[PDB]
Amino acid sequence: KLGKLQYSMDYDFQKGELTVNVIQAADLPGMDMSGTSDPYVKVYLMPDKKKKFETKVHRKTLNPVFNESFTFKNVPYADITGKTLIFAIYDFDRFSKHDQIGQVQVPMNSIDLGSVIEEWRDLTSPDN
Repeated sequence: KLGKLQYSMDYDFQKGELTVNVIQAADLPGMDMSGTSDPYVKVYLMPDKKKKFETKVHRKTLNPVFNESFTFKNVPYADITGKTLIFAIYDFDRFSKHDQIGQVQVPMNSIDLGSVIEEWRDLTSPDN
């Protein structure tokens, strides 16, 4: 039970731009020994991790409301179809490598890019 992420997506064919709205997460686990987390979301398209976005860090909350919008530029249709959108949720730490809470993967060929997509998705297990 890793929590849930709510997001929306809007693809503009004329401009070759993908807008991703990271809305909120709910029911995240407390990562440290006192049961708290400092979550933020990293968003990037794979295979090309040359452009990544990261939300602000929300201190000490398991139900952060991010309300942040990011726009991937220079993604014409021919290039975007083979990519996968990754939402990676991390627990911020001042001193050491940040632990990943979980992730959401959205293959771009598995959705309708002609509609505004808004949905909740369960987090799946982190890498490692």
